[PDB]
Amino acid sequence: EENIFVMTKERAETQDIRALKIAILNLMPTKQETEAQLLRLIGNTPLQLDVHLLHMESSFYKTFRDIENEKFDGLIITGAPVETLSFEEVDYWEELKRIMEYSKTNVTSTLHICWGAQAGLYHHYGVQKYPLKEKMFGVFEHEVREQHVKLLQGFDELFFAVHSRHTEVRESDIREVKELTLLANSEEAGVHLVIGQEGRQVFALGHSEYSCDTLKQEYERDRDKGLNIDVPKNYFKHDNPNEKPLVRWRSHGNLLFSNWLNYYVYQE
Amino acid sequence: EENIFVMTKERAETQDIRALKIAILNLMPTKQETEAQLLRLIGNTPLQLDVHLLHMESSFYKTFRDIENEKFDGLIITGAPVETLSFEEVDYWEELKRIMEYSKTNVTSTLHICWGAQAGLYHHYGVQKYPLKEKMFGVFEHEVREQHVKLLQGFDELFFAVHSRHTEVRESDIREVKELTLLANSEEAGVHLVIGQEGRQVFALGHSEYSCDTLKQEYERDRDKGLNIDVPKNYFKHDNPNEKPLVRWRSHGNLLFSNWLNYYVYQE
Ligand SMILES: N[C@@H](CCO)C(=O)O
Ligand SMILES: N[C@@H](CCO)C(=O)O
Repeated sequence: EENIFVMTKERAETQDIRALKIAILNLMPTKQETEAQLLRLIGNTPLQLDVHLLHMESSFYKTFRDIENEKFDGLIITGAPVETLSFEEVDYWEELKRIMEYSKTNVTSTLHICWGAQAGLYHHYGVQKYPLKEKMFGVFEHEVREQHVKLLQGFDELFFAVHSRHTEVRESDIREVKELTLLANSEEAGVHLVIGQEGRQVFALGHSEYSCDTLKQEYERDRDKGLNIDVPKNYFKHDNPNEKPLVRWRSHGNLLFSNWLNYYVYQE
Repeated sequence: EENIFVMTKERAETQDIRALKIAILNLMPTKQETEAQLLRLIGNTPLQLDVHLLHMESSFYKTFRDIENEKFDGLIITGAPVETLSFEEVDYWEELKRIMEYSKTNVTSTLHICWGAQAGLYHHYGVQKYPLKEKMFGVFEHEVREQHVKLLQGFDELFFAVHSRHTEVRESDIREVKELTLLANSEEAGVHLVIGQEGRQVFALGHSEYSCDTLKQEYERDRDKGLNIDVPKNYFKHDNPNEKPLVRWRSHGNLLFSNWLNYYVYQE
């Protein structure tokens, strides 16, 4: 043949796509570390991102009153050190309710992490949280529970994710809610990924955003306070806190945030 | 503050980057399946790709004589059903040597898969291959052996990859060669990822490109021939060949090919 065709994987043209507006509601004690972790994970996209930092009304950080008349493509509500309290006892609960209500109409997709996810599940869907006898603490194997869901694109069928919490939501309580879909659970750790209203809410009860040493630092922090805390599970080789942490969860941390931004925050 | 700054993750502008020239040398028996697997994995890049299909000189497919006076950014040399033979006994060995010599000067980065990797290791670096008593056959855990190497960017420290072979190269034989670096090995399966001359060659002795059912089909193919073949390891739940294959390796299949294209095939 005189003319032999080549197969061309076309250039992914994303340069004329509008920059996405993302807000981060930072509720974590380690404000710096949490922000840094999230900014790096949010970097996993070819699209341009305008990232607005928020915190509770209780100089880069804004409050809800500054954005209440605006719309966002994405919002991240982080975890918080308040899990043992009833939701209504948390000092900023009324303000958070305002933000969560706002997210329904003014945010395309809200990602909720750990307690933020518990708060969202409770406020939107009435899902209760329950105390654990000991901390769920370590890196755990999870299984994909739904095929063909964009949030899970490129995921292995079995993958690892960190959990760090003295409370839980229960699978049966998620299952009974029509508007929720369980995406990933762990035989040991329980519920991890849940989607609400086709992606209007994304709930991650585990800590996929944790970097290498986060569980180590939590372990040492608690140990030093005189708390009775076991070594994080599947994290130190031979359960030796002096060894380098084994990182089994970063690839799916990246995939979670990348798929969220590309398939849920962005809408064509 | 009157003006609150936002943090902007800049748009990744790749639209003005030249389309990369990739050639695939297809030596596999399952020509269609292998090509399809590779085309999908090569899709993991925002860059445009011009993919030229090659096969041995023994209507999309070209031969070496068509491209001998051209340069490529990337070349993939697949596996082949010839592993029990001494390299020089393979019918097209002299022609493959010509292609491998050509790759040194005319190809920025060549990725070699399974036997192709054995052939490349042998021709370029004198690394011998050795028979196994039984097929290395299944999905195996691997550990990252180098930090800060671009081919392994975003990899978990422990990750899974399929192997399917009745022969091996040995780690000690790779170790003694200065121009080679072991990137990933498996306690059970042995050598998987190796880099030659800072990325001029990439060797993948396992089969990261395998899709869901490939090991299943190989198992049934061999079984039907009357061969004595054990179930692929860590692949069927309860080692039951009727169960759906568990896919633990796709995420790092994607990462391997994505990092190869983005950091080795492409050069700024
Ligand atoms: N579990 C975290 C709180 C956020 O989940 C900690 O121990 O600091
Ligand atoms: N192991 C493959 C050959 C390519 O490695 C097979 O059994 O068909």
